[PDB]
Amino acid sequence: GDFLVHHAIALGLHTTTLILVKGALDARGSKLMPDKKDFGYSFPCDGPGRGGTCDISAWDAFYLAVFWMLNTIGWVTFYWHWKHLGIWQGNVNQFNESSTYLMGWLRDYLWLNSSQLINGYNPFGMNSLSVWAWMFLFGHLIYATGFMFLISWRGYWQELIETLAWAHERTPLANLVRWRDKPVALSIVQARLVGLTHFSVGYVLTYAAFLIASTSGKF
Amino acid sequence: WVQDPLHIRPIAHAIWDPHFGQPAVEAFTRGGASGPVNISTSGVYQWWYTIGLRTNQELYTGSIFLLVLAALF
Amino acid sequence: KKVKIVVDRNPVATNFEKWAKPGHFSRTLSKGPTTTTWIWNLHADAHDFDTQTSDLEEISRKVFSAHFGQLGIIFIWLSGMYFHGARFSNYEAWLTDPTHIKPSAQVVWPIVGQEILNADVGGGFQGLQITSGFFQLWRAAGITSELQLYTTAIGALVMAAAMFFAGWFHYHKAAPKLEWFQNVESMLNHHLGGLLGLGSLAWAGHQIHVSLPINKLLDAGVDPKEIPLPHEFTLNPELMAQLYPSFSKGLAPFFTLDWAQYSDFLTFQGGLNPVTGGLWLTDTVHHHLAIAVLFLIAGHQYRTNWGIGSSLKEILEAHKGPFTGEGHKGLYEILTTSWHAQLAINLALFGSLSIIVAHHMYAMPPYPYLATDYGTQLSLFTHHMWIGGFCIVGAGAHAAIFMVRDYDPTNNYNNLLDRVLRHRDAIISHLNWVCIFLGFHSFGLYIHNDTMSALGRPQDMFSDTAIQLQPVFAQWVQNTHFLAPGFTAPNALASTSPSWGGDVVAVGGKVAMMPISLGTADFLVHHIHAFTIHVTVLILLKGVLYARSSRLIPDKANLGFRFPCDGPGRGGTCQVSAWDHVFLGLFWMYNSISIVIFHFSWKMQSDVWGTVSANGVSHITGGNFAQSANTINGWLRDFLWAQSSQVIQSYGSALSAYGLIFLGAHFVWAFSLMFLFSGRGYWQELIESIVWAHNKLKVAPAIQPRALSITQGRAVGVAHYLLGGIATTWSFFLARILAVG
Amino acid sequence: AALYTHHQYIAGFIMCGAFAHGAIFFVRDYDPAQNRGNVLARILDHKEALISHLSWASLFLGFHTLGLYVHND
Amino acid sequence: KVQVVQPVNGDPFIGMLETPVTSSPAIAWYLSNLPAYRTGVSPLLRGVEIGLAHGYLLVGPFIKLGPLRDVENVAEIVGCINGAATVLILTLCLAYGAVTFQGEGPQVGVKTLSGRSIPRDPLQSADGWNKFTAGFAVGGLSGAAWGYLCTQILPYY
Amino acid sequence: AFTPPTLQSDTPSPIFGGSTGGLLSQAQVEEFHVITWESKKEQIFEMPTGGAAIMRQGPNLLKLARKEQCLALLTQLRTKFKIDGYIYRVFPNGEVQYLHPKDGVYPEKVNAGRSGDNTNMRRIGQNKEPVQIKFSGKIPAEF
Ligand code: CLA
Ligand code: CLA
Ligand code: CLA
Ligand code: CLA
Ligand code: CLA
Ligand code: CLA
Ligand SMILES: CCCCCCCCCCCCCCCC(=O)OC[C@H](COP(=O)(O)OC[C@@H](O)CO)OC(=O)CCCCCCCCCCCCCCC
Ligand SMILES: CC1=C(/C=C/C(C)=C/C=CC(/C)=C/C=C/C=C(C)/C=C/C=C(C)/C=C/C2=C(C)CCCC2(C)C)C(C)(C)CCC1
Ligand code: SF4
Repeated sequence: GDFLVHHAIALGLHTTTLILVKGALDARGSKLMPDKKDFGYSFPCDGPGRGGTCDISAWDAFYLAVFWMLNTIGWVTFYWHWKHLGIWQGNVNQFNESSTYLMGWLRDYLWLNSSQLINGYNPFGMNSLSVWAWMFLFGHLIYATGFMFLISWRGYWQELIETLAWAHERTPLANLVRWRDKPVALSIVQARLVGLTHFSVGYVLTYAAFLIASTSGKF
Repeated sequence: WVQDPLHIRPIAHAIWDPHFGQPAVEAFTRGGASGPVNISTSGVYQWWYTIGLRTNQELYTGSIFLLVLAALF
Repeated sequence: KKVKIVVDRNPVATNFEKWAKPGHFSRTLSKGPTTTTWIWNLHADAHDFDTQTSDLEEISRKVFSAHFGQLGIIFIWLSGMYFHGARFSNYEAWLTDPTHIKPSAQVVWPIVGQEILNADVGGGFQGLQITSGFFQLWRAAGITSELQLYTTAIGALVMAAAMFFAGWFHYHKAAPKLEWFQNVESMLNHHLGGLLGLGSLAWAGHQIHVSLPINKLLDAGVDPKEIPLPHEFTLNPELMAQLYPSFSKGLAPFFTLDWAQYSDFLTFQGGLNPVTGGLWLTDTVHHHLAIAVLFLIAGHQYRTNWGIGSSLKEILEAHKGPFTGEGHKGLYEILTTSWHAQLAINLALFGSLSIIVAHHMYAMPPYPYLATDYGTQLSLFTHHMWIGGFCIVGAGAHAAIFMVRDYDPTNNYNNLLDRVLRHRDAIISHLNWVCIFLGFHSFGLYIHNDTMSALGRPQDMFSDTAIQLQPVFAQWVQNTHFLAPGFTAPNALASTSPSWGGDVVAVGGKVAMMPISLGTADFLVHHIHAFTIHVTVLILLKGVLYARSSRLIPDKANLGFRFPCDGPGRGGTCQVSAWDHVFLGLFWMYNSISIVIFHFSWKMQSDVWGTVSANGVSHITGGNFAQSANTINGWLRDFLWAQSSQVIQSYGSALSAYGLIFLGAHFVWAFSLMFLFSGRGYWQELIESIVWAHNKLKVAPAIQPRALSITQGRAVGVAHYLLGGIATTWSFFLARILAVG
Repeated sequence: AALYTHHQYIAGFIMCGAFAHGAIFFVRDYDPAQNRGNVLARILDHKEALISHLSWASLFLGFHTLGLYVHND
Repeated sequence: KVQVVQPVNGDPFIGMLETPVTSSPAIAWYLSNLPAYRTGVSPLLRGVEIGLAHGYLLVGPFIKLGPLRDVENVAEIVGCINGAATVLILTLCLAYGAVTFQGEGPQVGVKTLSGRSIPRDPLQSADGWNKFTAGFAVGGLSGAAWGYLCTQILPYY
Repeated sequence: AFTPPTLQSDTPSPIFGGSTGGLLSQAQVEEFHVITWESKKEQIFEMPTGGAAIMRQGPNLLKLARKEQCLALLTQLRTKFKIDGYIYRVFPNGEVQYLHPKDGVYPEKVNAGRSGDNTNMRRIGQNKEPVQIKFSGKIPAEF
């Protein structure tokens, strides 16, 4: 089990390093964009020409590498927590036998150690673990919210905001109130940053709540 | 916690939340505190206990010293 | 003028010359596969007949032949189903014990330990438990024997061959002309009476002479091998009279207008059969006969080759009011010359019909021993819900396609379409506001309940114990339906479904149907459904209304229907086309249907499905929905976490496959994220480095590898996301229902 | 557990920042004439080999780790 | 033959349309008689009326739904809550006035639907908004205070 | 010998029933554009703001918000009805500025007498390095 998980860790590290190194080495320019250095470190793209240039700047490479870093750290922490969970309870056989397949990881670690956490508050009452259950759902919500900025792109929101602006400029009583800044949709790079921030915050909060609630409700 | 480092849960800080209900206030009282508190999880208790700190006066003195150091910086 | 059969002889030669030339249908795919993008373009435009030719006649001919091919494929699938039910099933054994033997129609070969999937369903048979409901359908039809299933399979193969021959004949030998396809009046007259009406009448006849006697004997209790054959009942009024005395009078009462005599087999009872748990077959016969007469009468309204009849154009142009200017003028020309508009209307109504079918089927089980089969019920409901949602999204997509290609301003002036396009801002703004209001007042309630429960204040929640949100309107309608028999339906002996109220209908110790009480949780989930449906409608409608132009891009129609963007200018125009609106609508539809199926599953497992022990009803989950569905934590713990133990503990058993797919789907879904959060530039540069590595060893391919286009990347991401999510829910639902049902 | 997880997540974020700033350096402070022929210019001269081998190692590790896990499942 | 939907003031190239919801005689009269659309009335008085109405209608929600709704002293707590809400929306009005009105510019004229030239609303000025904000505070606080009195009085309630 | 043609305020507008995608409040405090063309017959055309209008027989005037809308309408007229139009920019103060057919000759056609603005005499890769222009609010393309 340690062999397989260590190779998974090697995978995460190699892929994260590949993304970061590729972005750093191709930051000055590539075949698709020979003069990338003239556009700076961060820029939305280079237009839909030449087949498409979405996520071509070095900033975008770092952006894509943050996901892989979170995944690698998640694998590392999952391994450490499960091994120590079995060691603290004097049952190394659980990890020695269930870590060789993914179903053991999902059933004997995630589903098994989440009973007390999700029971912090229920239709019967609440205990000191309710804060961790609320933080668990909070992290899930932030992560899913980030999925919006990650999947939806700037175009749909610009038209929607234009429609909203028309509605405000034509609604009586509310016409007396005006906006000092023209409302516009988030920038492409700004949207990627907001989505990444939400993803990372939800990831960290969810794992922190689960980790503390699982190792605290038992010991 | 110094007297019983294995049978007492460290306290991080107090909790003053007007939204708390009676069951929440009673459920967050643990390490012999007067009211709802948060159980420490950063390990500052073990570190401070290992470096020689033993009373609350020493911790307060260290906090004041760090405050003066921050102002100096 | 004058509806007639106009056809062109031998228009296309039959040979394999074009089979060896991929991309022959497209003009842009003639320069050969210089890059890998050509391969994807070859499949992305194979069925886009509008681009392959500018002639409507050729497009119509292609559509007709494609329909024939699809019919042949469906017939092959049906033949396979019947053949498997006749050779690799336990249908004969299941007939003798339909309450304990679990239906199975698939057997796996022993190769790598997979023989464990052959579960001990019953009746000395081993195989995979099926949830398609074919056994119940066959029993309702009176199949009884396996030879009949084999005969049906052979007939289906013959029908498939006939369908394929019809497509080839209509595309290469006798191809109909454009004027033949534009006969909407004749087509509607034939599809209303000659298709629906005639089909309903034929099914009613079969039910009268085959389903009624065989099923009556089965219900009364008779060995399936002892019941007389269908022809012995269809051609012998004496035996059929022994089962139904009204038949001793023959057809005389029908022609003498004394239909009351036929009240024994043409009843209007209601409810469900207490023996089988399904609808009364006599009631279904009466229903089919009535709808057949109605459809046959309706198939005589449109004018054809005679003076009598109505004109669709005349009726449409005559419906104009003071608020719509010109009215429906121009709609006939749009629906008689654009295939995309017809496809949009048909897809929308078709998906809505599928959803209605799912509702009516779980509410009123139409087949014997179907309600007590929880696995089949849940599977059928979820499957039809997904089909309906997909069809609706497709309807929106094709509406946008028509607005982009077939729209013509010179033909739509001051009509309904023009007036709608002239105030799209108001429609979109109001829909956006209603979506925000629904989201707040629907999800914020759950969040408020979660916060109160976590704060130790259950008395401040929106539950049946604290602030109640009773659905008074739904409860009133339900009670009205319960009190309908003998009052607002004197000739009805019982309500349409036991869900409206009344006693509990249980078959074989299991609850087949029972009243479904609605409370605060039902109110919350219904508003959640309304909110999700509204958001999906907002996305699709916005794409259809702004597919041509917009304030940001005034010439969006020139860019086409499917384009990635319009550059990074104006702050960003990513996903501004109608195709992208459909791409987002797919995600929202998945979310809506997922919540709908989750609500149905939890509600039926907590307030309907269960066992009767002479002391009450023991539901599967004990009724925890009424006390936990008001919070998100309850859905995560009491539904997702509690019911997932069946799929995560299936390893080493027959349901192990469900445990494997459950994980596999989770992978595919996550895989989709790679294509949803990435861009084309990164992959193109990475491919550049890999190409350098290949060139260093003289192994670079001439078909220059290229990263998937922006649109293709989005399509792959959405396809994988929905496949993974739907498959995960499928595995979870099937494993849970097959382990506790 | 909390300390280990906290420090590992901090390390991951800091590593990502290190590579991000390295890219920023290449796009804003690197001078090819001042580093003509040294280790930087040479490592940039064969960046394709580096990226190709990183991709091969990642593909190998992923293929085999996932294959072994799926086989066991 | 009648067309109830016409372009705004006959101009078909302005982002607005005249419908029986916007150009209805009764609707237009009621909307025009509101304190917000009184170009000739002092902004302070209009603000007082608006604040009175808003403050009075803002007590109810906390009275019947506040955390202490099941206690006899709910009316007082809610009166204070409405006062706090009025003070908050008061600082909101002040911030909006300080940001919106901070400069001058030769703006375009304003005319009626018939074409009669009218001066710009005095409320859309640095001093006009300040007077309106002050009236909203007095009216808003008075409305909340009256909300508590109505609870004590009103024989039906 | 070309002079910018003056904008006539007596030009009638095309027959349109009205829409919600027209001018907003930006045209009252910022600017708007006007496109005037000449049609040989009364015919239905598609407006950039949604809907369908009818251009009269003779001079037609249409006021839009952005210049892109006017250019899109002009492109539609040129590629569908073979009609040439003129675009002007109008400010709230009352100033009209000629636009698109700047010198009477379309930009796609060389006129010999224009300004060769923004035309570097080097290649795309011959620009100065970003490190050589550091601490200067300029990009390598402006050197
Ligand atoms: C052996 C009989 C035969 C032959 C030799 C041809 C030959 C030809 N046909 Mg034709 N056709 C036939 C039968 C035949 N057809 C039948 C039975 C139908 C009714 C469905 C049609 C309907 C039809 C249409 C509408 C059109 C043609 C066209 C053509 C010409 C070029 C297209 C082509 O064949 O590309 C090669 C096609 C294939 C190699 C196979 C197509 C893909 C199949 C049908 C998919 C089947 C689904 C299958 C179950 C897989 C799906 C699930 C899977 C993922 C597991 C070509 C000369 C086209 C034409 O005239 O060009 C302008 C034209 O548009 N045919
Ligand atoms: C009573 C007359 C009649 C009947 C029964 C049908 C039946 C059908 N038509 Mg059709 N049609 C008719 C008249 C009729 N049509 C006329 C007069 C016109 C010209 C205006 C059209 C033009 C038309 C078009 C353009 C299309 C259809 C299509 C269809 C099929 C829809 C698939 C479906 O959902 O049904 C259920 C499927 C079945 C019940 C499968 C069983 C099929 C059996 C054999 C019914 C065959 C009926 C047929 C008309 C018999 C005469 C053919 C004969 C010369 C051999 C369906 C089988 C669509 C299609 O899919 O193409 C094939 C389609 O594209 N029809
Ligand atoms: C009667 C139903 C129907 C019909 C006849 C059409 C017909 C058409 N559609 Mg359409 N559509 C439909 C329903 C339908 N659609 C629905 C329900 C949706 C919502 C999802 C859409 C959404 C849609 C979009 C967004 C687009 C079309 C487009 C088109 C046109 C080109 C299709 C093509 O050749 O692309 C190629 C077809 C394929 C590549 C087949 C691929 C099948 C998918 C990707 C795989 C799914 C996996 C499958 C479920 C099995 C999984 C197992 C797997 C592991 C092996 C064509 C005229 C395109 C167009 O340009 O219109 C002009 C367009 O972009 N459709
Ligand atoms: C869980 C993640 C998530 C969330 C919360 C949302 C939320 C929303 N989406 Mg979205 N979406 C998501 C995922 C998510 N989406 C993903 C992954 C995709 C990719 C397919 C999309 C694609 C998408 C599209 C295409 C659209 C939306 C739209 C919307 C908005 C609908 C309006 C509404 O619901 O009213 C109310 C808002 C909510 C219920 C969200 C929760 C807010 C809570 C309940 C209020 C809490 C108050 C706060 C705590 C108090 C302040 C505290 C202080 C510290 C700040 C809404 C804000 C639509 C829109 O623009 O609106 C019309 C729209 O068209 N989404
Ligand atoms: C000693 C550490 C250090 C230092 C001094 C810098 C310094 C710098 N960085 Mg850098 N960076 C670092 C570490 C560091 N970084 C690390 C660890 C990462 C990996 C995450 C990055 C990744 C990074 C990127 C991608 C970029 C920089 C950039 C920059 C430059 C401009 C920064 C800026 O614009 O400020 C602005 C500061 C912000 C916008 C704050 C960000 C908001 C955070 C992320 C949201 C946090 C929300 C919070 C957690 C929510 C709580 C949850 C609760 C509500 C429930 C600057 C010289 C930029 C640059 O060089 O320009 C070309 C650039 O693009 N950095
Ligand atoms: C579970 C989700 C998931 C998965 C499986 C992957 C997988 C992969 N990523 Mg990715 N990534 C993801 C999420 C995911 N990512 C997300 C959310 C992001 C943020 C947007 C990224 C961002 C990202 C970047 C920036 C990069 C990668 C790269 C890679 C590849 C690394 C090479 C490797 O590991 O070899 C192993 C290969 C696999 C594990 C794929 C599985 C192989 C399949 C299962 C075998 C096929 C068998 C069967 C025939 C299936 C076909 C059936 C079908 C025909 C019906 C790899 C294929 C890097 C890369 O391209 O490497 C060169 C790269 O640069 N990823
Ligand atoms: C809960 C009900 C479910 C439906 C959702 C309702 C919300 C939608 C609101 C959007 C309105 C947009 C106005 C369009 C404005 C518009 O279309 O123009 C006015 C429209 C045009 O009619 P014409 O005079 O032009 O008629 C000529 C036609 O042949 C050509 O269109 O006439 C109408 O009033 C339509 C009715 C709209 C109102 C629909 C509500 C119907 C009530 C149904 C109540 C059901 C439950 C109670 C039953 C007891
Ligand atoms: C002592 C000892 C030993 C030895 C060891 C060794 C000798 C090793 C090592 C080590 C190492 C060796 C480590 C490392 C690490 C590294 C890293 C982690 C990296 C990095 C880098 C980066 C991040 C970069 C950045 C950049 C870029 C990219 C651009 C330009 C430049 C710069 C720099 C800015 C052993 C254990 C055996 C045993 C015990 C004892
Ligand atoms: S889709 Fe967005 S990121 Fe991609 S090329 Fe177009 S504008 Fe740039």
